[PDB]
Amino acid sequence: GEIAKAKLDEFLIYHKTDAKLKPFIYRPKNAQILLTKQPRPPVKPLSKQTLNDFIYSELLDWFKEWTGTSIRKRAIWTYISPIHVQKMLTASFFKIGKYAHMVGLLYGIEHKFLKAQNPSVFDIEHFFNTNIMCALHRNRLKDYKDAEIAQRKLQVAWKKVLNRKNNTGLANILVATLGRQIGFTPELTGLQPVDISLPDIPNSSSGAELKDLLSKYEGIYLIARTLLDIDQHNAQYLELQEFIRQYQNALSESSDPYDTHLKALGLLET
Amino acid sequence: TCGLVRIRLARFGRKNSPVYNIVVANSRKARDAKPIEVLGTYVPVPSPVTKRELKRGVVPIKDVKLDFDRTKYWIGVGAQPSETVTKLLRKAGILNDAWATSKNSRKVVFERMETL
RNA sequence: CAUAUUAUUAUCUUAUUAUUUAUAUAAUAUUUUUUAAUAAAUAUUAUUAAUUUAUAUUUAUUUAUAUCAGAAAUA
RNA sequence: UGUGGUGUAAACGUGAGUAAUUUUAUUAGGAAUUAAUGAACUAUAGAAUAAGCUAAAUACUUAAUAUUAUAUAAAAAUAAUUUAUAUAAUAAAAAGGAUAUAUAUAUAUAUAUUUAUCUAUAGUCAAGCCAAUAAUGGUUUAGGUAGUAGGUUUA
Ligand SMILES: [Mg+2]
Ligand SMILES: [Mg+2]
Ligand SMILES: [Mg+2]
Ligand SMILES: [Mg+2]
Ligand SMILES: [Mg+2]
Ligand SMILES: [Mg+2]
Ligand SMILES: [Mg+2]
Repeated sequence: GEIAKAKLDEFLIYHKTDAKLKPFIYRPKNAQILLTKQPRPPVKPLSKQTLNDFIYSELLDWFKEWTGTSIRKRAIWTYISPIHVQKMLTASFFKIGKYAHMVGLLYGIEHKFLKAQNPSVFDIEHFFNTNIMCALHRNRLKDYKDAEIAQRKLQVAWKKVLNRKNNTGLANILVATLGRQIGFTPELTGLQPVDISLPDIPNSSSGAELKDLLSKYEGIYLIARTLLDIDQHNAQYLELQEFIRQYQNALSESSDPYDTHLKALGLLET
Repeated sequence: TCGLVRIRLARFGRKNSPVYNIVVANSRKARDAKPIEVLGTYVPVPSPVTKRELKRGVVPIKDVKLDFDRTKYWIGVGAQPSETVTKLLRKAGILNDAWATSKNSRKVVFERMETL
């Protein structure tokens, strides 16, 4: 599990090191010309999925020492995929249980992200959708149900939308769910309706492909079943049902991703 | 002050009795070194006026000798006057109010008058 | 006969520096031929990183000349 | 007590060396006809573009853009110079901060008011080199000098 904790750290040290003395530290043949005139082993391009499970065990700290790097180091900044954004929002809200500080971080570091040619890291399908998915739980749990308080936070969370792409279409259903749960007026310039489109989930898929669909669609499934459970009205759409039923049928093995997070709420609640 | 060439005051006279040359000088040379040119003299002590003459209403006179045509030449080619020299040249009519400063910026009791 | 300082050299030694030959599986950048770990869409194709390769800029190595200064000798 | 800029070639003190190989003084002295040099103020003009590197930058890198030699004639202050033209290359930079507002969608941008940056021309202030004349005593120091004296090239 600490493979990430060591490998990402070494990656960050390598990229934070000055280019004058990178060859003399990291290259093998230059070791002799370094110590006579500490040496670390080479560093190779690092996998996006390596940091995915670093969230599964700190995270605020890692993100802070990570995003404090200079803007013009492209490898450090472009590495963060929006998948990571969704993953860490989800894990923060459910099991790490420090959601507020994470959202404050991501707001400030969004203001910084803008000028690194990484606007896509915030988009509908990996930042907004999960943001309001966690907002619905936030409203339900402690009964935060004021109208203006929720409305202003919705507006601000709409400010932090650096990709105007809304193609899958869950965004508008999420907005409707939020507005009806609270009762405010969902005014969202820029947002537009879209008829929902989710990929089919075959039951004859290869095992690696089965878990690949699982890994891609864990978050969208969490949002889907959350949106179903929070509102019986949202049983209206059968495309909301087709993907969910196919997925939960493919989940006959082991346990739902949903179950663990919902009880992870509880293990922190006490 | 700025620049290589500067119009400034060089001290002459005894202790407690300052007199000055108005000189065009290199910025680096010593204050009392031989300058590029001696433009004039300046006696900072006003001419004494008798008490009866104060009743009359005379103003004490501060004496300045100056070569006006050469001073205008040196101002023209870019020489930079000091603050005291700037004050002296503004009241001689050589320089106008554009050389005044915020601290130095009022009713006129007399008007700058040129005689022959 | 003894002590001291200054200068000179067909002599010896010589920091430093500047020139000067020649050498680097010597380095850092660009050029190739290749080997490595990432990416993405659907066998990859591209990126980052090492191997070999040939032009620059340096260091290490020396060849030669001059050189502070000493030594010896002479005045 | 981090990165940067500007400031210390001046002034101050001293008289060791220095007798002229570059020192001093003088001249209304010169040329090699002293450089696409401004050091730092004037007067005008025009600019102020990209990356890389450092944590960032008016710090450093890399890149973009902006007189001389030829030839043709002209003359004369002529056995050369100067003038004008046409080419060749010149071909060499930079920087932004502080305030206002005005747009739009905190983000950029557009103006301005400030103080800075760079380039070019001229002016100031200034530098480099050479000549002539002069600059103490001892010839019981009378011969000295081999780059020495001169010529021709190259660096
Ligand atoms: Mg000033
Ligand atoms: Mg000195
Ligand atoms: Mg002195
Ligand atoms: Mg002396
Ligand atoms: Mg920059
Ligand atoms: Mg600079
Ligand atoms: Mg000689």
